Amino acid sequence: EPHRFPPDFQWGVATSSYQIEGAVEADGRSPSIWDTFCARPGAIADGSTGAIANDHYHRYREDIAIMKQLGVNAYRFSIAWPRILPDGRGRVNQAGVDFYERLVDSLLEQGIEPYATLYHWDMPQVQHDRTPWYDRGVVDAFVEYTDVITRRLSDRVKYWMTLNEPWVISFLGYGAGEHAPGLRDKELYLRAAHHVLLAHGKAMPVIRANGNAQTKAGIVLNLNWVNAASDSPEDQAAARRYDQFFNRWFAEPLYNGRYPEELLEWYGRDLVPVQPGDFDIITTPTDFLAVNYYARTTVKAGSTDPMLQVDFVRPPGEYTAMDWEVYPQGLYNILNWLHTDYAPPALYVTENGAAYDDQVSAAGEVDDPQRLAYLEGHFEAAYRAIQAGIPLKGYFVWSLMDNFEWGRGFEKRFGIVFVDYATQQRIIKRSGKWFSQVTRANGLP
Amino acid sequence: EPHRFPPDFQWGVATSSYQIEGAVEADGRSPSIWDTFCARPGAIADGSTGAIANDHYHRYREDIAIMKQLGVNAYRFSIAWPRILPDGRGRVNQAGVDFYERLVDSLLEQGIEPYATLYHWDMPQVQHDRTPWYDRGVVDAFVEYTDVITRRLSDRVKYWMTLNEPWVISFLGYGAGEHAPGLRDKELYLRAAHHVLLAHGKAMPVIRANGNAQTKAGIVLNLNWVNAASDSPEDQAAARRYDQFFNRWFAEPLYNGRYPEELLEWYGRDLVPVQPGDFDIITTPTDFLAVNYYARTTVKAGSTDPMLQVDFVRPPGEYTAMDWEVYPQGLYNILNWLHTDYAPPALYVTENGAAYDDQVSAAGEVDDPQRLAYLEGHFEAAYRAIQAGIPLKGYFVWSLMDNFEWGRGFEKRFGIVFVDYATQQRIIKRSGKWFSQVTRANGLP
Ligand code: NI
Ligand code: NI
Ligand code: NI
Ligand code: NI
Repeated sequence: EPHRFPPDFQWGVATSSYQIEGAVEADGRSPSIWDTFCARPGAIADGSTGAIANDHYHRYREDIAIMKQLGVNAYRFSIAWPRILPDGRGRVNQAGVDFYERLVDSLLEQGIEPYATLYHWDMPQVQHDRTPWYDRGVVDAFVEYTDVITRRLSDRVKYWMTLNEPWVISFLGYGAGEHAPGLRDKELYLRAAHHVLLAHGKAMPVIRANGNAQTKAGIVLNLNWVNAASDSPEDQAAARRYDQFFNRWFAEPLYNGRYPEELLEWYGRDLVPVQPGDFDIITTPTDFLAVNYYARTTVKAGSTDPMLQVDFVRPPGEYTAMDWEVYPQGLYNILNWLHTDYAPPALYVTENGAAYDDQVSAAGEVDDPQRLAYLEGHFEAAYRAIQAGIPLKGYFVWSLMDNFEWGRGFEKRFGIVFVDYATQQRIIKRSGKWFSQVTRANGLP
Repeated sequence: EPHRFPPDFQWGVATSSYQIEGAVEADGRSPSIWDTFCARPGAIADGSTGAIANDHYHRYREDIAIMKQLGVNAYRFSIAWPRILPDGRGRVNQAGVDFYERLVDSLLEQGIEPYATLYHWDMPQVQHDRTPWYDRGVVDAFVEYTDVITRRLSDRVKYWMTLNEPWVISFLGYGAGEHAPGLRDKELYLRAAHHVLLAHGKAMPVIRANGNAQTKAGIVLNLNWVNAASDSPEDQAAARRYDQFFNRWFAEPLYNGRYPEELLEWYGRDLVPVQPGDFDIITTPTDFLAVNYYARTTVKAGSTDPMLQVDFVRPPGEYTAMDWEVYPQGLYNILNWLHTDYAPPALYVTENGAAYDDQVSAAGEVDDPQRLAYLEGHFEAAYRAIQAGIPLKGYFVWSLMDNFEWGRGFEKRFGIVFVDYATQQRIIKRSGKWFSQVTRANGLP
């Protein structure tokens, strides 16, 4: 049954720098906000840090060989600002730039297209000391960083992502206190959210300028399918607020030059530090929109989250180890919504995947049928989306291998490749072996 | 017959270092956590900082002369750890030590007894980067600082206070995000609360050892009178939780070696990082208990404060510009409770005062009848406490002069002396002139 994807479809896997690289003091790297945050009691559920991680800084070539086994034609990673500009600004760290040159050279040598994320949450601590995301001066700082690295890599890297998951950077970082730098303030989150958008917009012309005609760039948004727990007006309203908060807070500014009004009013409109011309910057044209999709979230009115006055409900269904509902149809729905409402020239699924408890068998294999079924359903939903004329150009599985899952530490494994953290051994999981077939087939089954 | 106080009663005024000193970069001083926190948008209501304050670092002699006008025989101030040990630990900054030597010498020369607070919220930023209050290593850091300064000043300073308002340092700093360092987490607040108590206990033997037979030391607790909004069980329980949170959380450990059990259970007892021997340390005997009293707080069951599940009610009555209820009877009730329940050998009111909108009249005077009436009622309540056999030894008005009121900035004026921040001119207010008679009469006119 030829459920084949388009002939140039990009099949990849995704990682982020602090999640896999380790080697946190190597070669002039300065501490990121995450290096500092992991020190805080209760911040990381298993008490771990990203100090070693997958040790990908040293093991990249081996990982690239794994990718060859996987059959991917694309690889999404992030570049660590602390390696490039350890003082946050000013002097370029040659050694740091050199790592990414070696990585990109190795990828292209193996026929793997590099998709580079500029910012995936690891701002140098020294830069955050000067300009936290709630401080407008952060925009120029991120742009300087973008300029340095893009000038060095634009000859080899064609696809760039500006910032990964604005909602996470702003809300979790500054609103819920769950991610670095670990603050919890509604105003700080809204300021951070606005400045992330501004940084994305100011960065785009820089990327295009340091590139060539082939250069493509966009932002990466986390989106999930949102449902109301019931038909009650309070629940419909709760769902609508959460949807505006999670899914529309960035998309509407990016495409329509406005924040969702009802949520804006509810917050207090003056808390967003919009200045004249900001929306013109924010709406700067992009080549694509990248989407990170994981789950359906079902909402009712309540007090669990005091800021939005909502509670979360779990419909009967299948759940991952992250307590996230498995809802493959949600991916189709999100792609369709973006395509009908904003009409981006191209879409990419830059992240999709699942965490389940994995064990290594006596045979030395990792049998993960739940994760495989998860991936299968979502790939199917993406295939349906393409058949419906949605311009989905690629799909990147989160993640290549198990890694530091932020506040959950190393306890939640998202990889299609298992990592034994005692020895750094990599074992391709059953889902990974299956994926090796999908990529070569292009794709299902 | 006159309501005369005891013949040796200490009448004073109080300040803190960051609130009055200014000169934040002078003579080797490093940034405190408050210098950093003032940079945060929304942190300070009027957008101000403590960079200049009352410029007391330069103007201390002038201020001391004002104290003489006021007739005080005692002065409560705090010492800045950032001046003494700018690197947080290690090298003593002799210029910093020198300011406090000159301050104390000048005070004793005028017959004013110094009452010195070791920690009034200004940890050096560099030290906080190593040991925040939630990190147990903070205890030895504070003890080192205590040791250095007590050796230099113990020959002239007899009365020492270890830490000012544990509840503020831990809850406002780490639990509500309102004070530096601006974090909002239940676990972090409880760890901080416990470590402040431990710092107090470890500090006491150091202060005693560096001193002589005259040396007296204690902690300073903020306490307010708490009332339930009604007789409903939900309201009583809410009031109980708040009382335990605000008034008993520190006092019960200090005197009985335990935290209030019901609130402890409510929080989750594992969050307090109690280790063996800690309570033996926390209960180390003190010479006195210092009390900071301002208001009556009325509580009902509610979801406004989600951590305690309480709401606040304003009974019909008189309110200051801080929106705090004026209830002088509360002061007597608090003193009586401490005296009956814990029997401290001595008590001091280390802070009591009020903020009202002040204006300078055309005649160049500040007529503040509401602040005057506030002070009169509370002084009367203190007089009643002494007649009841409570061993109240002194009363310090907050504050000598208008100053940086933390999160409210300079907009809230607590002084009995007005400060025109445009010129640094000091105008003794009417309440201050009135107080000048109380001290000299040693009781209420
Ligand atoms: Ni079919
Ligand atoms: Ni009488
Ligand atoms: Ni000077
Ligand atoms: Ni511990």
